[PDB]
Amino acid sequence: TKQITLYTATFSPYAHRVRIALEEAGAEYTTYDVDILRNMPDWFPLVNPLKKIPAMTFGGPEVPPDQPSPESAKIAESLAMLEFIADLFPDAKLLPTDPVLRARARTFMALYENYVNGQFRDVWFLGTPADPLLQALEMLQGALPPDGGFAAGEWSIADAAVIPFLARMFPYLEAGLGLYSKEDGVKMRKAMASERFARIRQYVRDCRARPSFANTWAGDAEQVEAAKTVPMLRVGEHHHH
Amino acid sequence: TKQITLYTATFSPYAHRVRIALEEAGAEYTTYDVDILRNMPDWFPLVNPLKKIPAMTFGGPEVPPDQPSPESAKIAESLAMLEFIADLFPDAKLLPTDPVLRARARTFMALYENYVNGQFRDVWFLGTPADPLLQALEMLQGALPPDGGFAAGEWSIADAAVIPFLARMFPYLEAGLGLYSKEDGVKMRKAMASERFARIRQYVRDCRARPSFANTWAGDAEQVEAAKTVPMLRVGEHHHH
Ligand SMILES: O=C(c1ccccc1)c1ccc(O)c(O)c1O
Ligand SMILES: O=C(c1ccccc1)c1ccc(O)c(O)c1O
Ligand SMILES: [Ca+2]
Repeated sequence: TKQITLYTATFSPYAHRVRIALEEAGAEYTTYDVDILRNMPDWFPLVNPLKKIPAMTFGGPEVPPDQPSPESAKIAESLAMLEFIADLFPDAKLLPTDPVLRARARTFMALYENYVNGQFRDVWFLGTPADPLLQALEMLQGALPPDGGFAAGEWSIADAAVIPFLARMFPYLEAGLGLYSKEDGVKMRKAMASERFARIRQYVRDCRARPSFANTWAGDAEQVEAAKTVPMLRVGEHHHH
Repeated sequence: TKQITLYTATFSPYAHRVRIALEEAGAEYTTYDVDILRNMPDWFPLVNPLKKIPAMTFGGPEVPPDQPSPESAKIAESLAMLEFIADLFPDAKLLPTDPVLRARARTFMALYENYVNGQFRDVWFLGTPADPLLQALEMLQGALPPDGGFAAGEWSIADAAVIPFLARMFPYLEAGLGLYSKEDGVKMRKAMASERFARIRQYVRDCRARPSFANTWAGDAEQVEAAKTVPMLRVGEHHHH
């Protein structure tokens, strides 16, 4: 029953992870937007000393979000939050019960975090070459069950971990968002439409189809607009190699 | 009844993380060293096609390590492995039971993976400036309970995640091992001996005192020797500004 507050921002795929898990848990919770990149509020370091989004407070007295309680637990780091939601809500089966299937879920999150997320970040925010990101996405795709399903078979927090970023990639490419070259945008677009990535396309579609996504997504159009506010997304700038 | 094989390498802190958890778990297991950085066996991509240490097999018929079975579960990524071992040995209490303390464990691992490991890498492999690593260590020291204890109070896999790296840092610094200058090496040794870092020195002592560390650590001088065999550590080489 203890309260849950998630501090969030529409553009943020990390915050999006946790909204999805909270929907899949059926949790009662409060979200509060934080302009973390343009105008961080002065109280925000009390909920997260690291000054990143998402931030979560857990239990303590019901306060307004801009009036955080010292008595609430402050949880940082979106993957830690997903595991926490799974622990709080075992009835929701947000992880398998079998230890091998659970390791499948954990390995998928690790593969994404360690080899994929850094490429999305560099390609989009630094304009680094696209080929290593497509390699890493082919690798991640190879970890999926071949005949359909989610990362560990049944949906789990592994899929909440990963869909926010894969679901952003297609519309951002179509909107031309990112500091990569024209040449790599075409390459990525043709690639993500090619037979080689059909499996990851089916996985995006399957995850997007769940209420947890539809209820945490502003719409492709609106998410593009939100991304367009990110300072690092310096419009009119591209890098070439 | 299910067999565990860990493919290992003495120099590897990621392999070392999983050895420590297995010792804490009371597990029955086999380790098999792989010269991954210099002469990888060709069967190796059969247990981990990412070609990385550690690798793990679980179950299947008991075969010699160098003849893996296509029937064993192949588990990759050391943090996935730590969670797997905690799932396999719940009577060993490798994580807390309380959800908030579990979240402490998960957050500390994410902080190290997300903000510290990349800095060690930068400083030791590219000899970049030492100061952002010291800040990130102070951040991580800040997450520990100030008056004593491990990351989550009781010992947990979060400690297995982190001590392989911290425990290596001190002897490598004594050895000049790494691409950083003498000057940054001095600054780092002085810093890690100053009162600023008393708490993280305590944590390393407390982790190193447990048998799980003793039984998985070849000795300070031996671990240094193994580290010299790592090409990217480029022994006798140093960068200056
Ligand atoms: O928004 C994105 C993003 C998401 C999908 C594709 C490209 C970029 C993003 C990706 C990594 C990050 O580390 C990060 O902070 C970010 O905002
Ligand atoms: O071995 C080390 C290392 C250990 C202690 C201090 C400095 C570096 C290490 C650190 C990051 C890595 O990504 C990695 O592969 C590594 O081997
Ligand atoms: Ca496969």
